[PDB]
Amino acid sequence: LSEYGTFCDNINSILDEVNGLLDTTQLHVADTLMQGVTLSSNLNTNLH
Amino acid sequence: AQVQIDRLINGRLTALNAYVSQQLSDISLVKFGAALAMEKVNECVKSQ
Repeated sequence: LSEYGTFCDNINSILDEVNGLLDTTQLHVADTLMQGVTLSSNLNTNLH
Repeated sequence: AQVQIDRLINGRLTALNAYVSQQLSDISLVKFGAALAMEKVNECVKSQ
């Protein structure tokens, strides 16, 4: 398998990049949910 | 020599197939990036 070494390096690199895109996407979704959100400190959802 | 060269050919042809699959996938993301850019030119720059 060391004679085919670039194949494993490419498979590892492509999945790492794909997972980096999933991570970046999750952050952009979370940012979209939090953008402009302003809450009162007095808010207590057990009562409100 | 044919036996050794055929192993090099299968390895190098497999490497080209992997690269071509990667490039097809990457250009699809570039097309969707270009579509978003054209939409921002039309809806953020030329008009609001």
